[PDB]
Amino acid sequence: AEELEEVVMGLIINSGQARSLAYAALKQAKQGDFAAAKAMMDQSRMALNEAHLVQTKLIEGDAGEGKMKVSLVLVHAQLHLMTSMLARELITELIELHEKLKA
Amino acid sequence: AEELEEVVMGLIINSGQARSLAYAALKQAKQGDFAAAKAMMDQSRMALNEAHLVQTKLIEGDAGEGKMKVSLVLVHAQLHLMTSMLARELITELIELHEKLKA
Amino acid sequence: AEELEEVVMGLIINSGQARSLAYAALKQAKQGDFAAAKAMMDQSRMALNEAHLVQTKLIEGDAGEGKMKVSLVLVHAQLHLMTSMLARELITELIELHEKLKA
Amino acid sequence: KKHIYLFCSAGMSTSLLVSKMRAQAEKYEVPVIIEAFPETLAGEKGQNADVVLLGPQIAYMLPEIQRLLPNKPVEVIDSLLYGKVDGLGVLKAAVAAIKKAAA
Ligand SMILES: O=[P-]([O-])[O-]
Repeated sequence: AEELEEVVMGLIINSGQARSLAYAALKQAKQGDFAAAKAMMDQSRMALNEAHLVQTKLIEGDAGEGKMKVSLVLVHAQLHLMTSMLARELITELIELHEKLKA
Repeated sequence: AEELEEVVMGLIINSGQARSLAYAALKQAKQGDFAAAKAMMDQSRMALNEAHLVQTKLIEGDAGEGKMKVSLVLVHAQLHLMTSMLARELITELIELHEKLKA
Repeated sequence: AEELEEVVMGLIINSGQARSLAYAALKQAKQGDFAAAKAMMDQSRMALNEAHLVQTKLIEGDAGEGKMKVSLVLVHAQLHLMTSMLARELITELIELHEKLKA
Repeated sequence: KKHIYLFCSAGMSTSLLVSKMRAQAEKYEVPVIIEAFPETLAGEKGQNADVVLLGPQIAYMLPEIQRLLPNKPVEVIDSLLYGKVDGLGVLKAAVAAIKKAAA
């Protein structure tokens, strides 16, 4: 719907940017730049946190259209957000490994 | 619905616990405790297996409400289960890498 | 529906094969076979790319049944495709790490 | 206005209970704000609640949440009231926990 739909687009974009930053963070690690990697990870986390917060509201008040049924787009945002958050967490682990690899 | 809804909550919680155990398993690896890591992964796998089995039933008999349409929640469970299962598998690989790193 | 349903099955299978190839690619890396790993990742990517392309069409023309509502299966394909693509990308990173581990 | 915060894994299945509680609070002019959150935020969000309610699936976490929020009344939602989605009943239990807490 109007906002919900436009909001989902924002969430999808936000989730996409989050992943983008995460991969970029990893790239920094490959260059041996732990400082930049750490900074990029932090920002990515913050972006996800804000996105997750918005989704939380979208799940708490998912009612309105019907009793049992909920907004369909909720999944689209959840799918993107869940994937991005998971990827970012794993990427964080991968970056930590790069640090252990010494490089 | 009654059970399906309560069942999904259980699946979501189970999936969440599975991931929690998986991350905990990884943490054990970081401490250089391969034995505890291995044990944690095994339990995590078993938890998912049981969760997946329940979902399998929820997908085989997803009919009832309508012909083409299926239970909407099937996705809340699939999304969480798919994410958790994938996370664990990757985490398992990450743990194996820690073992190769000698530490 | 007829095609959409059969198409989703193909996408799910394709996504599954993609992951299968990806894990196999990783296995090759563990055996110290970087050449075979690289080849397997490339094929996996191509499989995903073709699958993603098909999904793109399935999202651009997701209309027809109703205004706001879209094909339910779209998620099913998206969930599998998103998970497979993400997994493969992370696996690629994992393989690169194996290369850095020298082995 | 008192803050009643409910926790579960993702914040959905409880989302339906939250919407019914809000309806009841409006019908009887109870000055409360009701929000659902995933269990991962119990420590971060709980600090601002006037009463913390745990979903029946996360009852085993009660002792941990009590130690995390030693200055807040924390309790598990009755499983029957929860399963039945009794917005009025749960609203009553929450107001009670607040009163029994202020004296
Ligand atoms: O969001 P939830 O019902 O675990």
